[PDB]
Amino acid sequence: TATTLNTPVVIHATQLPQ
Amino acid sequence: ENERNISRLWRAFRTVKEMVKDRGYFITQEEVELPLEDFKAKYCDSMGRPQRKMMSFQANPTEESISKFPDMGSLWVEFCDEPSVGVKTMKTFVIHIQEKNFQTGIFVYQNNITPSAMKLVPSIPPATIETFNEAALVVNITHHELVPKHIRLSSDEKRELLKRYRLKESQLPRIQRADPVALYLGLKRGEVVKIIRKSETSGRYASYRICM
Amino acid sequence: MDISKPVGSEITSVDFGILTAKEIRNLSAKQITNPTVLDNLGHPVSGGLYDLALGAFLRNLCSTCGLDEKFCPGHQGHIELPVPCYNPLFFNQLYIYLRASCLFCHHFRLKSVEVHRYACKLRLLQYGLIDESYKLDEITLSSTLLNELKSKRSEYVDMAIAKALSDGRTTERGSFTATVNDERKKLVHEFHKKLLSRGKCDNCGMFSPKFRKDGFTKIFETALNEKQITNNRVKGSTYILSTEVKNILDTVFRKEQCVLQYVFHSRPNLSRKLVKADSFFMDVLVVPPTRFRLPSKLGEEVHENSQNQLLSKVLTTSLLIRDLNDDLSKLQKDKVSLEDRRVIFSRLMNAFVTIQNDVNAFIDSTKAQGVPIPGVKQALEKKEGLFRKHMMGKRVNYAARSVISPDPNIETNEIGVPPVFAVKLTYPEPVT
Amino acid sequence: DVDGITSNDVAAVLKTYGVEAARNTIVNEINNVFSRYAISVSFRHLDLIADMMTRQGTYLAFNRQGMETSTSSFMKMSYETTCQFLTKAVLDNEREQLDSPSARIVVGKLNNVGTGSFDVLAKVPNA
Amino acid sequence: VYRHIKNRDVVLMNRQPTLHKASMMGHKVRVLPNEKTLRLHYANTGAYNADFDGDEMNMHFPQNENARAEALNLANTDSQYLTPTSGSPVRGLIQDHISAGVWLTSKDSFFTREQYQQYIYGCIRPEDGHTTRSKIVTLPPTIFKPYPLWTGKQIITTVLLNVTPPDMPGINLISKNKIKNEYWGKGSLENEVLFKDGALLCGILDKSQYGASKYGIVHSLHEVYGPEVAAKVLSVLGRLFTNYITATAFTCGMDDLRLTAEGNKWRTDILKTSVDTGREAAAEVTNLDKDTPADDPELLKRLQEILRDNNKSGILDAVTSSKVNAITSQVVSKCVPDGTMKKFPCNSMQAMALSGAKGSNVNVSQIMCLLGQQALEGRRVPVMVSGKTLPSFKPYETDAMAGGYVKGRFYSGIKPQEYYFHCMAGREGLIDTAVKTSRSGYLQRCLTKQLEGVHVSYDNSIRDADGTLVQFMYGGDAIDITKESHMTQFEFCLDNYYALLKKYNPSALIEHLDVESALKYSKKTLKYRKKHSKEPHYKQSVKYDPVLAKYNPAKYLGSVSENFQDKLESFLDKNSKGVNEKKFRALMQLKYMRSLINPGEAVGIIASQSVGEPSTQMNVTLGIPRLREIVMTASAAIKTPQMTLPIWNDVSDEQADTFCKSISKVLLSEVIDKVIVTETTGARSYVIHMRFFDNNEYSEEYDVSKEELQNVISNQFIHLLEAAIVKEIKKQKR
Amino acid sequence: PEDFQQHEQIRRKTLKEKAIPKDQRATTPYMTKYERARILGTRALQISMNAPVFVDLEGETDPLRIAMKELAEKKIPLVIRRYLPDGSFEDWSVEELIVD
Amino acid sequence: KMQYFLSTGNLVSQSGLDLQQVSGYTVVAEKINFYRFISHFRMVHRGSFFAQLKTTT
Amino acid sequence: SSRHGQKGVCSRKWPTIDMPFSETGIQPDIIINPHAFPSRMTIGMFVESLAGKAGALHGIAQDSTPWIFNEDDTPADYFGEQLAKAGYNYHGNEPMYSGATGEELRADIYVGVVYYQRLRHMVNDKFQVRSTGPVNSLTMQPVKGRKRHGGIRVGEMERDALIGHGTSFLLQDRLLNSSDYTQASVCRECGSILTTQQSVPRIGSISTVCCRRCSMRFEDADSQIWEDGQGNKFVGGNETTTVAIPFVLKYLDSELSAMGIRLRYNVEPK
DNA sequence: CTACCGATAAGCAGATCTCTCGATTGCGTAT
DNA sequence: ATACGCTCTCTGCTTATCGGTAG
RNA sequence: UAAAUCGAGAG
Ligand SMILES: [Zn+2]
Ligand SMILES: [Zn+2]
Ligand SMILES: [Zn+2]
Repeated sequence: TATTLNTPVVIHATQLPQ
Repeated sequence: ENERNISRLWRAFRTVKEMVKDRGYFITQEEVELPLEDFKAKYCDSMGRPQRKMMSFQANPTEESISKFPDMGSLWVEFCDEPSVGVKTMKTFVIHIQEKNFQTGIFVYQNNITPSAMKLVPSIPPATIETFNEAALVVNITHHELVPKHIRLSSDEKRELLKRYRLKESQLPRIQRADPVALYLGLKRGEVVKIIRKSETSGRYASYRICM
Repeated sequence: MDISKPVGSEITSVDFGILTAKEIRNLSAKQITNPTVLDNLGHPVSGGLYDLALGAFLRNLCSTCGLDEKFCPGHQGHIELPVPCYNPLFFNQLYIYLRASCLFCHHFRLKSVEVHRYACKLRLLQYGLIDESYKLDEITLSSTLLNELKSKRSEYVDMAIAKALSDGRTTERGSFTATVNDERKKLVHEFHKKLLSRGKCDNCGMFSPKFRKDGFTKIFETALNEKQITNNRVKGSTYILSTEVKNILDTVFRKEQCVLQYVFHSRPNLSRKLVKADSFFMDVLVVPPTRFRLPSKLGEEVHENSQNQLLSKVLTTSLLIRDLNDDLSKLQKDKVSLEDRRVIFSRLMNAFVTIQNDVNAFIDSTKAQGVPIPGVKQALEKKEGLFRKHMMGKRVNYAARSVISPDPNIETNEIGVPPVFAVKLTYPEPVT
Repeated sequence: DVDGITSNDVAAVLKTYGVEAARNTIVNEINNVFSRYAISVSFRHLDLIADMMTRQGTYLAFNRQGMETSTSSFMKMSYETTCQFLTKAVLDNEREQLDSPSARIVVGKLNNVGTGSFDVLAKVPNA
Repeated sequence: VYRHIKNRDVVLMNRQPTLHKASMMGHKVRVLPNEKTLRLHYANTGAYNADFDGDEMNMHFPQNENARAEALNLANTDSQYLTPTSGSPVRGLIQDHISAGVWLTSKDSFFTREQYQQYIYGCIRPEDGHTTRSKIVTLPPTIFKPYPLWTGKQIITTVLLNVTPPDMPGINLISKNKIKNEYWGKGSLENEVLFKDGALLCGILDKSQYGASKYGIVHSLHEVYGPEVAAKVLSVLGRLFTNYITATAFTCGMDDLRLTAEGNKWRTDILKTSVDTGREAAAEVTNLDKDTPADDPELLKRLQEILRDNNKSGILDAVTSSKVNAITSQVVSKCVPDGTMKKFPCNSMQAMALSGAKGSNVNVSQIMCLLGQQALEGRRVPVMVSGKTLPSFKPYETDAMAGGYVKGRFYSGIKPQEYYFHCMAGREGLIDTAVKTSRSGYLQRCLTKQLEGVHVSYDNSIRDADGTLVQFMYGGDAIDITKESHMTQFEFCLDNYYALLKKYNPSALIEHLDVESALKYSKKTLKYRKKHSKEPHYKQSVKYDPVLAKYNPAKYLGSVSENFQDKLESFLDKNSKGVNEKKFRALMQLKYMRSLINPGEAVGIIASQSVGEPSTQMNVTLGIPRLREIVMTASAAIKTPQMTLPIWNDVSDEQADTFCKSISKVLLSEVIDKVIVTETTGARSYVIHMRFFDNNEYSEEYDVSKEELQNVISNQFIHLLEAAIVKEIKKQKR
Repeated sequence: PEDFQQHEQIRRKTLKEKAIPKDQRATTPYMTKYERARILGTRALQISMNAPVFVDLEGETDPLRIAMKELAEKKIPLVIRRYLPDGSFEDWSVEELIVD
Repeated sequence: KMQYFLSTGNLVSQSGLDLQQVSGYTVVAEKINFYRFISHFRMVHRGSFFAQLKTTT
Repeated sequence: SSRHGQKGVCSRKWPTIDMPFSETGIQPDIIINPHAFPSRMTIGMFVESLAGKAGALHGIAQDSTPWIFNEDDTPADYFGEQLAKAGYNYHGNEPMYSGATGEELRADIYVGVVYYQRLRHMVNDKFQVRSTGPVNSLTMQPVKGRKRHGGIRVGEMERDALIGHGTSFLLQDRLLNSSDYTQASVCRECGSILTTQQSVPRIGSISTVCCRRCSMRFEDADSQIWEDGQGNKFVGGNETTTVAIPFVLKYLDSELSAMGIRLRYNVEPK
């Protein structure tokens, strides 16, 4: 639960929602 | 005892010619290998007292120097017959450099340069002026056993060096701008001297020191 | 370390800076006001050094994160010092800057042109252009020529920086090597030495009183001489409070921002934060989390932490000076007797000096007065400190120590271990 | 023979014969101290030590004053006089990239020497 | 699973103080069933500086595979055969095995078939991987009739044959050992060790062969067969000598310490001649002629004058020390090994002192001949105010024994005065030992703190942690110190050409290299250097740089340093010897390519350790304080500056002695015999009479004439005198 | 969303400049002792975590021995990123390098 | 106070005596052996001030 | 030890059948290497062995006060004549046989009777092994002391030796991985180690990690709202990530913030 | 005559490997 | 029975003050 | 459970 083996380290949006 | 002064001046003149020749300007070995009696005949009057106005001379870059360093200009070597350097002599020397448009002129004094005269050395860019005591040139430092061969690199070879090792100008080993060899070669801040160092374990190998 | 617990992030670099008084007031979970650590029945009294908002303490859940002693990381509080007090670390440079200042025009006693020249040289050194720094000195040829000289120097510096950046050499974050660091240190030393060598200001030529630091905790300024007083007319000993020093240096730093942007920054200041004289004054102390101030115990013998003693002394002095301030404030609305004002003001000055000495003792033991309790500095400086004793050399797990005996029939690359070590020492083998 | 005047003083030779002569003098003087005791130490170590002492064109020592100029604040702090170096690093707002071997220990990172002088990449077969 | 430590785990062993990196190694774990001590092989004691006098050390257990591979490959104890300080080995059998091999490799060592085979199997067990061929191969006996006998040299030969890998030639080494041929009788050649085709054919195996010593059998095996084979050979030799000592024991006793009747007679006759040494030395120092009786009043007066001075008594204690040491040397030369009752190899004291197993020649000299002069900080025994060196000696006694010359020996004991002097010497030794350790740690700390970041980069240049360049190439040749031991051992590499060719193997290293460009550039540079290099160094214009500057030595075969190339050419020229010079030069160039220092090497740490750790063993400043001047302080104000001046062959020593007097300073006080001040007050008067030495005296000693002295007095002396007088009056007006 | 894309493009372009192309690498063709040691250590760590194995385990239980066996046969799927002091780097697969 | 002096070795005097050192004046009679015990009554110290010294004369 | 400074630890308790045995049937209870005497020069031990054997044979005691013998009457002569009058040889050697092979040794063996002392330095007082155990409170490193199950110290002089080997992972395993390794949360934007904290969720929510410094008090400002035990509601400060550091780093950051110094750590993946 | 550039005499700071045991830990009024 | 205030250094740098220049 | 100081030791 909430580990680097489960959740992404960093998540960023590349483009605006479409 | 005046013979001792004559001999010291002869040695200083020889070392100044050697310095000019090493800097890349055209000086023939006839001038360098000057016998003492020939020097006395050429530069001492009937009384035998040398005059330092005739010792001043001019030098021009060689063909190879112009090929390698295109930016070089004429050099003017001045001796001061006066036992001291004042404001009058230094400013006159600067104006003499300017009016003939010399790219570099090196000053040789006898005892000391007045601090009011020392203010005019960096006065006129780009033509730099260098100061050398006569007593500091009686023996050529570069002829010493411990000192290696210093060869100032051209801009293209400096590019090649800083490209091969992927360096900034500052990451190189530094040689002080006021240490005797840098004054000898006439190093201006920024350019690299290659040093051919004789090693106890590897023989000849090349180092590089930038002047800053 | 557990190889089955990867860490996705990594620290790439660290940078040093002053912890401003505004931010600590925001990060803090609680401030401490009562210099009593724990009340009767052994419970930690709220608002004291051991507060449940500063971390779980002795089987009491932390009031901040709600976690027990094992899982509470700890939280930092602060002390609202009644007056700004000198930071003992920065006191020497603050004393350098206080001298060589013109109280009238709020500039340095050195002329503005030379100061601008040094600022340009320092900014050139920020990008590693040590070559151009000396070429800047070759620009020297009343009151309007100096402005043109400054404009041309600024243009030359900008041109050099732009060319060097564009000529594949430097990026936005500058080049910082050892040699450029040495040149910057030499230039800044010459700058500071030159500031200390002045007679009077060169923008309004009035003499300024000569300060004198007797020791820490006190700065004494001599009065202006009679003959020097005359010039302040023709151009138209004493103790000094910490607030007056702060105001003087705040005004000076506000005036000379363009020059101190390059004395307090070795690299391009991308954040564009102004350099403030408040950085030299610790208006608010920061108390560490109680996890780092726990009391020592040996059976019955229980002793409180020394840092707690220093902070309690600071709080006691703070309450004393606050009481004196209230006593003055009541008379401010209705003044009765100036002699009572005299004695209360003498007590207030003594309180100022005492609280400054308390701060000095809390940070640096050798800067205290009146064997003593070590400060924060004394915990890091020498051997048995924190760098040489707990960072460069640590104590380790899974290690044994024993007296050796010789053994042939050992393969000269082997070590013969006892059965006890073979039973205690272990290796984590993942099952496959 | 004025061209062969070698001197025990490793600073006057720097003053009159420049940097490299001083470096050679450093090597030779740090050599014959081991020659008296008949101790074999290769000139490769002595050469590096001399080159490090004279890297700035001057005669630097191995002490706090000699190390006064360096990019890594953690090294100078950990050596001695931690608080003076800390004040100098915080007033200059210095930022260190954790490149010294001592700097990476404070933060807890893999070293930049030997096995830490490179990275390891996996070749995953499927894009 | 947090499993227990096993036999396949590695462990980091360290013993404080960790002066050099070899004092912290990685060992493969073997767990023993009995006792609570860390059991360590004897060869590891060389690097840890560890005895078994209750010494303790630390075992660390790495907890991940990354630190496992480091200790098994980088901190591995097999990789630590050669110390990086100078490339000398620091591993080998120490004390019992050396004497065991001196006995075993003697000519008297004959072993029957059962003994030979049992000795061979006692160390090369072919089930622990000790041998290669899966079957212990033996040798035909040296003697076939009357009955089969082998030899100890054959035991060594078959040990090497079993440990050395097959499909490879045997070792070929011509070396020497520590025992002179005169200790084996007339016509012996056992001082020269000769391995041919992997067979010991001559000489004795010694400390210089197996042990921390260069160019021995173990060093050669390490260089030719690799480090693992050398470690295996060390283990096998240790087991072999252990099993030989358990069946053929070694002992030392009181019989080994005795001299014959003639030896004692020689010693007494020589020592009787020392009854006049001290008096003669004193007469020399006191300038009395000779034969002067010890109680000559003038001699006593001048001896008392000498004692009161720390410099004159410093030469008295140096002149007498030389004579008594000469007497000691005569005694030792005469009385060993000639005067010994038991001779080498039977005399085990000499057996283990000559072979290097333990002790020295001075130890056996003290045991058997005399202790000799006792030196207190370079001087003799201190003297009381009364002039007595001890209560039992009359004041200013001109005796060698009075000054601290012990004629006794540890075999027959020493007299109470000699006992006291020896106690002084031993106490001084202990004080120096205690003070030396504390005097060296700070130097290594200072060096390590700054040099810790310096390392070799993948540009093959070495530079600091933040990137600042320090050197362009390690030493100018990029050669590892621990891999250049046999680079210039050209005859050794020739004699083992095929063995080295099996490992270097150029046939597999051609697809990933450039072979001809570096060789061509080297040829050009060598030709130009030979054409030039008769003129001074400043005149030589550098048209061609050394090949290391342009071509990477790790990527271009033939790019080697100029010294190595010149030595290789000289070797290939001097002697012409199925190996031709072309293949040999190719092999040597490939060996140079493989002898380079790897990028990432902690070169600065290694240099700091190699300057600090050897500093533990430690008119002009000399020793560790001198280092303190150079590295730690960089003192421009050197304590004792000196300057060296060459001399033209034209000048003569008569001129030379006078030139040194024309530069040396001469104070005015050096010529004044005396000063007389005649003060008569009532204005104050003074007659400052100055009486000089005779003009012929100072005009010769200092070459100072009357005119120069008088001018100095008129101009310099009186000005300083008046200034000092005015200053004193000014400061005395209070 | 747009600031992050600019940051990503800047970082990827700066990394692309650092990478020395495969035909310009001038470092040693051999594998250094440190490189071999860390290759073995990392491969052993991977194998210990149920990584696919490209060699036959002749009754071996030590992951480090499995890594050594794969290194002998040059079946290790790893890449060494050698770093120059400037920050530019070179990529060498284990197959390209030659041990000792 | 005499018991304190014996049990700590500190010499607490408002008017310091002619002696130099101020601590380490009493030693525990270890009584590990009889040699160890009898040695305590025949050993004389130069003074603990000389223990913190660089010279060895 | 003996009375001549020949100290040494026991290595193996040699079974009596494996010990060398003499012509009289006895085997020694102490074996001391002959390679200890030549460099130490403890001839007193040799002559004491001689005198002890002579006295035990004759049932007497020999005085050994120094300076009773001379260079004329060497003690070797005196005790050798005493040994010879009892049958044994003049030099104190005895013919012994190896207890393993059973054959006679190459030469006679020097054996006698000497006085041996047992020193008070046992191994049970000196051996120590730690896998895990108690830790120091403010550094989370192993404690000091054998009696407290504390770890041993890897100081700077071992740190530089580990650097010299080039073993970077050994240095990380000693100094970091197994001394005070911890995974601390760092605020990615403010770059501070100790300014982060957990959250006190509602019943049904999940406690996350938030930063005091990089958050706004909700009064001055529903997926960014977090609360602490005190109840003061905050918004933001949700940009934090785990980083592996020593705990002494956190302690140093705290002590530095006590000085007014702020350390900002830049994490790589942003 | 007066202000800048050094040039010493004097003052001041930090500083000169690991490990194991035991023993003590303050007094001085004020209430 | 009991609580709160305290007499034998090595290397520099850094400071104060003394002359000379030239302004 | 802690810390100094003193004292005693080991390599
Ligand atoms: Zn909490
Ligand atoms: Zn003003
Ligand atoms: Zn934050």
